[PDB]
Amino acid sequence: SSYPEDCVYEIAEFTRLQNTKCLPPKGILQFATDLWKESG
Amino acid sequence: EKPHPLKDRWFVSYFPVKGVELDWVSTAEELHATINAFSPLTLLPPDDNLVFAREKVEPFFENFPNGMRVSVFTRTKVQATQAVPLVLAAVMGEHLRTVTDGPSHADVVRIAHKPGTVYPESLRVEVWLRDRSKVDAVTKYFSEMLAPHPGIRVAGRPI
Repeated sequence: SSYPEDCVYEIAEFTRLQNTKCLPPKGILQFATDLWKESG
Repeated sequence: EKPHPLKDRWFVSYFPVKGVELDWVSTAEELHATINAFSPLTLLPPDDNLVFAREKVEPFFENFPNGMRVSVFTRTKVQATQAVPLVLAAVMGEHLRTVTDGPSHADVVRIAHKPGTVYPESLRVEVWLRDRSKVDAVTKYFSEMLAPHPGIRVAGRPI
């Protein structure tokens, strides 16, 4: 909602994005998938 | 709906108990998605470090000759859920700049599951500061930001 021009975000505005539906970058996505497959 | 850009791009690596280079993150949404992919952080393999490095600085103590290490220790899953977003907001979100009067020099963030006998879900989140002169302001900031939760512990040690 707030997009400060200096990219210095308010804590509440930054933390509210933890529920994002965006996918992580492909290198992270593949590694994390493989890591949880090797646990169970 | 538009992404929230990070002031700097951060390179993500994974160091099992050298590292595995994963990918860049340049928005708050990609950074949170990265944390969600490695969650619950409390179930990660013990001692492995998930690392975020500002502009891909090599995350080794040799590159921080007169730096400081600020550590946040949590004991439970509820405490990790509170502390981790707060550290990311202070560092990647750049909120620490409200006390550092310009760049914080908080250039590396490391997260590890460090199980204890009494508290198996214990996490250790480290923030590496390149510049030692700001460690007093940074520590006070983390202590105040985490004072509502007396279970969370904050400590500073040199590099």
